[PDB]
Order: sequence, then C-alpha cells, then structure tokens
Amino acid sequence: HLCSICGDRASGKHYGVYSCEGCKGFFKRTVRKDLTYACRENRNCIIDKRQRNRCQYCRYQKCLTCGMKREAVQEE
Amino acid sequence: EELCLVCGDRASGYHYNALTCEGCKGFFRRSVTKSAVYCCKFGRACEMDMYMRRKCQECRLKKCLAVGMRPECVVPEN
DNA sequence: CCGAGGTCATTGACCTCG
DNA sequence: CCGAGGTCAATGACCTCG
Ligand SMILES: [Zn+2]
Ligand SMILES: [Zn+2]
Ligand SMILES: [Zn+2]
Ligand SMILES: [Zn+2]
Repeated sequence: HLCSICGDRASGKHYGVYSCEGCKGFFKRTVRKDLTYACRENRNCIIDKRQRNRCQYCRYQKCLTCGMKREAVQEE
Repeated sequence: EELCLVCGDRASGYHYNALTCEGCKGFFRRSVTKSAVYCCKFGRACEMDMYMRRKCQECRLKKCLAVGMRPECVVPEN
C-alpha cells in the first residue's frame, strides 16, 4: 500500500490512514509535544516522498486532511 | 534555484569542489572522515533525488564522487 | 562572502508487544 | 501479519571559524 500523505511506501494505517513510517512518526511527534508550525510560503507546498520535509506546516495539515486523526495518539 | 549536482535539491554552495546541497555536503563529509564503505542493497545503479539520497548511501557516495566532491579535501593535514 | 568543520533537534527504519 | 508504543544512528538546517 501507499502513504496517502506523501506517496511513500506504506506499511499499515497508523492513526487512521494508510501512511508511511515518516508521516506516522511526524504526526505522532507533532501531537505528543503539541507543536505549532508556520509555512514560509502559503499553505499549498508540495509534500511528497521527496519534498515532505520542506514544510512542516503543510505536511501536518496534509496529515489532517488525509484522515489522520489525533485521539489515536496516546502520550508518554 | 541552482541545483546540487548529486540530488537536485537546492545547492547552498560549492562543497569540496562541487555545487551541492547541505545534505550531500554533510553526507560526504561524514562518509569520508569515517572512511565508510557502503553496500547498495538494490541494483547498484540507484538514480539520486531527494528521496533516493536517504535510501542508498553507496549510490549517493558514488554520485558525490562522480560529480567532483574531493575526499582529499575533507579535513586534510592543515 | 564563502566554505571547512562542527553542532544538535528532527527524521524515519527497525523493534517490541498485545 | 496489524497497529499502538519506543529507540537512536543518520540526517540535514543552522552556526562558527579560517
Ligand atoms: Zn508519508
Ligand atoms: Zn508550506
Ligand atoms: Zn544533494
Ligand atoms: Zn544503490
């Protein structure tokens, strides 16, 4: 299967949606330490298996729009 | 933008004699200082991009070299 | 200014467990 | 296998010299 967020190879559904280790890892950390990001452009940055790390804001948002739901993330 | 000769990310300058990005600059520097030897777990012909660069250290180091990054300029004696 | 030589927070491949 | 949690070597953005 494929990560619905970046197109990288997925290996399960994590937090509700077919996602890759990276996107899952990223989503988890974002919630766990409750981080807020800011896009240096607009809010339509590419975010794929190659550029996903160019904008934390757009990556997270895309996590949200793809179905990744919080609540599925426990803590410490 | 400019382009890293290795992965196509944005180059930040010439590093060890080749136009490359911060990622490749650091990957090259670490690999050389430790004299690391990698083994491609794929077909030994990986094409580099921002995704593949993290996936194959051997093919990335070879590309680094092919593009002109100079190992001998990595922390030389003085 | 550039670029050599780090520093260190984030990334994501690899594990364990129920 | 699935999918929660966890780990930590590698990675790369940012920083300080020469
Ligand atoms: Zn992903
Ligand atoms: Zn953005
Ligand atoms: Zn590069
Ligand atoms: Zn390879």
